[PDB]
Amino acid sequence: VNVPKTRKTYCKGKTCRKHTQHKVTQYKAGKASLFAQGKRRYDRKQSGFGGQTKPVFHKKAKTTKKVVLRLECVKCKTRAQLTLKRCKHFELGGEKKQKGQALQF
Amino acid sequence: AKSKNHTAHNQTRKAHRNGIKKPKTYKYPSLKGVDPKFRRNHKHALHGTAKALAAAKK
Amino acid sequence: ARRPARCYRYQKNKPYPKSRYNRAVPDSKIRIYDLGKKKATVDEFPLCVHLVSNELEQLSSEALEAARICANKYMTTVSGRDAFHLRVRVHPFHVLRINKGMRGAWGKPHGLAARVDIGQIIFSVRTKDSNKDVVVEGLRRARYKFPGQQKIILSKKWGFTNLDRPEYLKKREAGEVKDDGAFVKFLSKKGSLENNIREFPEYFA
Amino acid sequence: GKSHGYRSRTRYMFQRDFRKHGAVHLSTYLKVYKVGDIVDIKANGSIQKGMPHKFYQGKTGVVYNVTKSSVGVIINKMVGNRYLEKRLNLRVEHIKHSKCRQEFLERVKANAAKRAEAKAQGVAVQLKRQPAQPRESRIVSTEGNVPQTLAPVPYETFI
RNA sequence: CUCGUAGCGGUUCUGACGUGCAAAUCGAUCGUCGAAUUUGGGUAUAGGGGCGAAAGACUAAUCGAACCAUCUAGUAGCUGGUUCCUGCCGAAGUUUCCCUCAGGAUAGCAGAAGCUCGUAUCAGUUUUAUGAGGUAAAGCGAAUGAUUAGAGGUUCCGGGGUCACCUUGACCUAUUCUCAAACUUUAAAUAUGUAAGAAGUCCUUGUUACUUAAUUGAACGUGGACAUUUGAAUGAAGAGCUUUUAGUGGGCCAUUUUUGGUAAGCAGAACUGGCGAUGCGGGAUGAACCGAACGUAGAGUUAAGGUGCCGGAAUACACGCU
RNA sequence: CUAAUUAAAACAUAGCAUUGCGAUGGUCAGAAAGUGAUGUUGACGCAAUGUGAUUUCUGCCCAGUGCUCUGAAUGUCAAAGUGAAGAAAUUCAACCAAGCGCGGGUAAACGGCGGGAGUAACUAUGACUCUCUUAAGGUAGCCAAAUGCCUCGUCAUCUAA
RNA sequence: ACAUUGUCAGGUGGGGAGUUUGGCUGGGGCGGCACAUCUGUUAAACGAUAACGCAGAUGUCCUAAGGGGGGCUCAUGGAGAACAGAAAUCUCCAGUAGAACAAAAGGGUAAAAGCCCCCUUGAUUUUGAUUUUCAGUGUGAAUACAAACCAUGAAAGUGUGGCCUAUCGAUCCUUUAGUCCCUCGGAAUUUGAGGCUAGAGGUGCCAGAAAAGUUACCACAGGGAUAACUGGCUUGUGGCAGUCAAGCGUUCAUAGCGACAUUGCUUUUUGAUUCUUCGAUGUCGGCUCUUCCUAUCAUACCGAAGCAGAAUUCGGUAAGCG
RNA sequence: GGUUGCGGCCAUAUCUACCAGAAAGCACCGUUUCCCGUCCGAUCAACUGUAGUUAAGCUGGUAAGAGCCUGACCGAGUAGUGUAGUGGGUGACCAUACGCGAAACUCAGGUGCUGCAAUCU
Ligand SMILES: [Mg+2]
Ligand SMILES: [Mg+2]
Ligand SMILES: [Mg+2]
Ligand SMILES: [Mg+2]
Ligand SMILES: [Mg+2]
Ligand SMILES: [Mg+2]
Ligand SMILES: [Mg+2]
Ligand SMILES: [Mg+2]
Ligand SMILES: [Mg+2]
Ligand SMILES: [Mg+2]
Ligand SMILES: [Mg+2]
Ligand SMILES: [Mg+2]
Ligand SMILES: [Mg+2]
Ligand SMILES: [Mg+2]
Ligand SMILES: [Mg+2]
Ligand SMILES: [Mg+2]
Ligand SMILES: [Mg+2]
Ligand SMILES: [Mg+2]
Ligand SMILES: [Mg+2]
Ligand SMILES: [Mg+2]
Ligand SMILES: [Mg+2]
Ligand SMILES: [Mg+2]
Ligand SMILES: [Mg+2]
Ligand SMILES: [Mg+2]
Ligand SMILES: [Mg+2]
Ligand SMILES: [Mg+2]
Ligand SMILES: [Mg+2]
Ligand SMILES: [Mg+2]
Ligand SMILES: [Mg+2]
Ligand SMILES: [Mg+2]
Ligand SMILES: [Mg+2]
Ligand SMILES: [Mg+2]
Ligand SMILES: [Mg+2]
Ligand SMILES: [Mg+2]
Ligand SMILES: [Mg+2]
Ligand SMILES: [Mg+2]
Ligand SMILES: [Mg+2]
Ligand SMILES: [Mg+2]
Ligand SMILES: [Mg+2]
Ligand SMILES: [Mg+2]
Ligand SMILES: [Mg+2]
Ligand SMILES: [Mg+2]
Ligand SMILES: [Mg+2]
Ligand SMILES: [Mg+2]
Ligand SMILES: [Mg+2]
Ligand SMILES: [Mg+2]
Ligand SMILES: [Mg+2]
Ligand SMILES: [Mg+2]
Ligand SMILES: [Mg+2]
Ligand SMILES: [Mg+2]
Ligand SMILES: [Mg+2]
Ligand SMILES: [Mg+2]
Ligand SMILES: [Mg+2]
Ligand SMILES: [Mg+2]
Ligand SMILES: [Mg+2]
Ligand SMILES: [Mg+2]
Ligand SMILES: [Mg+2]
Ligand SMILES: [Mg+2]
Ligand SMILES: [Zn+2]
Repeated sequence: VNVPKTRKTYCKGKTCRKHTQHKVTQYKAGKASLFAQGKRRYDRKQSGFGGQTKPVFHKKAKTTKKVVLRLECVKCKTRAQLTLKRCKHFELGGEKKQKGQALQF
Repeated sequence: AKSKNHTAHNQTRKAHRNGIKKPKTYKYPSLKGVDPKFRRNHKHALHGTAKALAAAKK
Repeated sequence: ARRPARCYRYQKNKPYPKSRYNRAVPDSKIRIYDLGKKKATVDEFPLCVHLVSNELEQLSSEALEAARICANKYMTTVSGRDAFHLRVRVHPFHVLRINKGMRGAWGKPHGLAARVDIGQIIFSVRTKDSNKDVVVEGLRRARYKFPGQQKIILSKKWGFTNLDRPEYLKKREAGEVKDDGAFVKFLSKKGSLENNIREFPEYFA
Repeated sequence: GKSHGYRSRTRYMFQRDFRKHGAVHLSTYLKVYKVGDIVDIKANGSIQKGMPHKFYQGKTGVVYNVTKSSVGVIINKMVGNRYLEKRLNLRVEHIKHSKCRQEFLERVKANAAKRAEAKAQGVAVQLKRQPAQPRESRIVSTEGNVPQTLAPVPYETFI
């Protein structure tokens, strides 16, 4: 899946409130950040005996994750989050479809 | 065990023991589902009708 | 080795022919449907004698071939192979299944059958009027190869046509009758007059 | 497994009515729908947007909402032991007027008209419709028409 | 080491007995009989422990985990049972979700309590008008796809036979026989949607920020016109509404149309009627068939079925057949 | 030895072999102990196993997994300790023991022990040979055996069968 | 001043402990997914409708294969061009779609929905309404609006992803975007944490537990809701019959036979129901002993022969007796 | 009545062959500086109705035309189907009773109608 890395979408930036240009990056999660409350509760609950308390999930079934485009307005730096479908490949760069050219390999 | 999966035998006897009702229409339906532009004007087209009715009677 | 003809005798399931979902149909064993002097003209054989089913059933492809052999063998040994035109007017298109404890029961194709209505013609023999009792006994022996009950109806048509013997005659001194390979073409009051002249020119005299 | 999609079992129903494929003729787009008009739902397969679900093909209902290209139609749907009000957003090329309601509304104009000369004279003009009443007396003549038929025919096979 | 007593074991009769003499005996026949023998007393090892020349054997008739008491009335979607009478009403074995499929929840079916009112609004029905359907049938010299047989049309489309020929293949044109659950121009019956008016129709013209080039349209109105033949038929047993709650959520049969299966008192569907939950008359007998559904009695008449005798009722009448 | 349905081919056995241990020890107890068994002991001992008298032999395999090794030392390496930034809670980085990974030894440790094709002056048989994968490709022996489905294999013997 | 000891941290640790090992199922096991889906059929012309029914497809692909505009006609056939033929390009005629539209199938489409070109990001923001599955919950998909903001085109218009019908996911936790908004409860500042609105990360057993085996030592609650033995139904198969007669039988269908067909019989063979039996109907063979059937091996009496005799073979009555 | 522009229903209008068209409109037709587009003024754009023509388009007629459309007591009250019986039949199926009722075929007839505007010996 090919997505352009520059987009003209609506901005909820309270100054644009219109279609502006957006620079587009793919969204990655970010680190778990200990001292989150559910992580501190995880630390106090695993201590002692009896072992694992919360479930440890195993039967994963998806070959894919939905890709989230993490946009940013070029004018007011107000960011957006768009979501696409499941895809085994996600290409953010260029390499557009040249039509009348000979195949190879 | 092996079980009878599905049948609609006896389902219309129960459907008629309490007598199927048509949905009991009313004068003045709800304006949910109307074109919101039309409903928006209809608030004013009936407000001013009441002003021209209430002032003309008094 | 084969299930008897009483097993699939009655029509209990729908017509199940050979197409893009069956794909594995075992072929029939009646593959000849016209017999005798099939290239005789219409006028040589004026007398159509029929085998007609009085019961709604299935004739099998084995049975239609076996009755064809028996009826052909009698008529040639009495009057010869150019004294009749035996036409089997029945084609076995219906495919029968077979299952081979009750699980995965859906079947694999077994044999070919031919659904015949009450009043449907099985066989038709056209011949001369002198050879009539030969043809009946040739068809009377062919009854034994068939389940159900079959009738020997002397038709009133002229041969293998759809018009009666005197109706075919008044069309014959008149010019609406002319030969083809196996059958006879007829004249109409319709179409272009030039094509009514190209073919059929003995008319308009 | 089993398939229960939106256009399931709609093979012949959404088909396009032999030798009448192609574009929608323009009288469909010139028809005028008002709220309260009673319309017959028949989906045109060549228009895939605004297309009713297969339950509503042939159903008849009342226009309640009017948008740019679509009417809002109310259909009564039997669900279990009662009917529920179904509100459908269908474009006007799946929709025609019910010709019965044109036949009704002229009879309303007729019964208004027939009661007018009931007010000139002769009250109770008997304007209600009646069923096919039994026939009256006849006297059937025989002049040129003497009664003749023969008997039942015998059995012939006529093949 | 050997034969063989006492002893100590326990092979076979698969003996007796098998409510015994006996919760392991009795009898015969057997193994072994001077040692890794047999045995008394003392002593040690204790239950998830001991002990085991090892069989999960033995550890007080208890052993793949002793016995006693407590926690403990442990838990049970499983089986049994659940105690007086009469009256009235009266089911379900189906929906959706659930580590759900012997169970729940949820909707449906049922009862009760009523409440607001008083024949409105309706209806497992018809008629009239108006749609929708692609099934049965029909069709294949109509398309797609099968399939039968001859006709007419001459080509390095490799027909060998000249180096224009009896012994050409297909192809095209007109015919012909036979067909289709996943083919079709057509197209039923049955079933199905809507309408058949006062919340209506008509006239006048009031409002609006919607809409129009334009009070034009749209929607809702004021005022006025029409009264029960007020806009088909038949019925209506009161209509409408609310709350709460039980059981059920194993089904089965028959007619018709069905899928699978050679077939089934088979496995699965659809519509209806039944049984379950139901007696009564008939089918000798039978959950389901036929007739008909039930307070206690009397009289009459019937149903389905019968009327030689059992057995109430004509060894009736009639025409034949065997 | 299965008391009370199995007395046996099962268990034991001598013989054989393997393994661990020189006492601050091996093997095992115990909640701990200034606590125990072996042990009133000391490798001709004690402990842990396997096979099971004698005759005659115990082939090939260390790739797997276990066991073992004064073996390799920036692959991984927890806690403590060290350092940087921050106001600090904290974040990061370096260092990083055992153990794992790496290398090796061990089969009387657990265990394993092959196909297709053509070839001898017979027709196929196949000493030898060509590949596929091995760590090794079942040696010595023995056998329709208490181990072989086919199988009541084939032959001989026993019998009239 | 090292072992030892106390505490903590990494390893080792079935020696010991506890727990887990889904469901549907013509019994369970096995295989498969009918477990969440789509198209056509099943499915019987509204809708709905089962089977481990049938034929296929789903967990993708796409910045264009999305949006708009303009121009053009596609499969294929015929005739024509040097190499060049059966297939290279070129030109005309015929071409209702016989092509193509990402992917199955069905439907739809001819100045287009297809082919070529130009411009673009509407595959956008915000809140409701609606349709299907349906409890009228959720999820997914979709339809019509409305407020914006854009694309596009001359414009009317069209666009809230793919021409339509499938292509997907709760609480808790983590993360990101938004406001720079609420709180940290003695009062503040700064980090830090918590909060609100919208997405992501995932439960495919797809409304979503965190889980390897075996039991012949097994045990308990039940279950004929369930496998075997029997009885009963059904009868593929097994056997036994019959009709027809192409042929065999030196000639000659039928003395005796008999193909291709066809119609039945048996429940003693073998297959299908899980109907009855799980608070147990004692499971094979044999021995012993009785009776019954006749589809007759012998014996009695017969008929036929391709019956000279002798011996056979076909058939009848017949189960009295072996 | 013809014709043109815009249409409605979308073959009674389509397709095949041959023949006619007065006026008018429409068309073919002439040219390429401009606007514009192409490999190429054939398409498209632009220009003058100027050089000419009904040859084509187009309209209409002809055709025992093909097709399409309408009707039929044409098939045919047929096939099918709803409902009923302790009807028939071993069954397959069938007959009757009260209803509903085709299609193919076959004959007959037809071959655009019409709206708004504008013009035409
Ligand atoms: Mg059930
Ligand atoms: Mg479907
Ligand atoms: Mg001794
Ligand atoms: Mg001794
Ligand atoms: Mg002794
Ligand atoms: Mg013993
Ligand atoms: Mg005994
Ligand atoms: Mg006693
Ligand atoms: Mg001795
Ligand atoms: Mg003693
Ligand atoms: Mg223990
Ligand atoms: Mg054991
Ligand atoms: Mg105890
Ligand atoms: Mg208890
Ligand atoms: Mg009652
Ligand atoms: Mg679900
Ligand atoms: Mg349940
Ligand atoms: Mg129970
Ligand atoms: Mg109730
Ligand atoms: Mg159809
Ligand atoms: Mg049919
Ligand atoms: Mg069907
Ligand atoms: Mg129907
Ligand atoms: Mg339930
Ligand atoms: Mg139950
Ligand atoms: Mg079937
Ligand atoms: Mg009862
Ligand atoms: Mg009766
Ligand atoms: Mg009774
Ligand atoms: Mg009886
Ligand atoms: Mg009787
Ligand atoms: Mg009394
Ligand atoms: Mg009497
Ligand atoms: Mg014993
Ligand atoms: Mg000691
Ligand atoms: Mg060895
Ligand atoms: Mg550390
Ligand atoms: Mg060897
Ligand atoms: Mg269908
Ligand atoms: Mg349907
Ligand atoms: Mg396919
Ligand atoms: Mg998928
Ligand atoms: Mg264009
Ligand atoms: Mg596609
Ligand atoms: Mg397709
Ligand atoms: Mg979904
Ligand atoms: Mg939770
Ligand atoms: Mg505080
Ligand atoms: Mg925060
Ligand atoms: Mg689920
Ligand atoms: Mg019991
Ligand atoms: Mg006999
Ligand atoms: Mg005898
Ligand atoms: Mg005899
Ligand atoms: Mg007897
Ligand atoms: Mg006897
Ligand atoms: Mg020019
Ligand atoms: Mg009845
Ligand atoms: Zn911005």
